[PDB]
Amino acid sequence: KSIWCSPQEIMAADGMPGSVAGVHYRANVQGWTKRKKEGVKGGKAVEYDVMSMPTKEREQVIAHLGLST
DNA sequence: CCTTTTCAGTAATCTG
DNA sequence: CAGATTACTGAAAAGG
Repeated sequence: KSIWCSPQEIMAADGMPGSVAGVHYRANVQGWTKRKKEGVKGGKAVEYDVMSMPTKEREQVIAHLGLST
């Protein structure tokens, strides 16, 4: 299985830069997987695999998301 | 390592 | 249908 989120959801997670572009930073540098969205205008909108973010970061996102078990 | 600004394309949306 | 606009991000650069 896997999960995906929009930069605004991740950038809002602790441990994350805190800026839409900041996310793209680690994204290309770390090589985050990305699901290209479509229903969103511009079509440039793409989510990133939270299951691919640093283990520590995942907890920030999973906790920011409130998923966990 | 992070922050912020500008640039550009298309995508969907709205009307007569 | 036709024309037109707005709206949405992504990308890069520079500096502390």
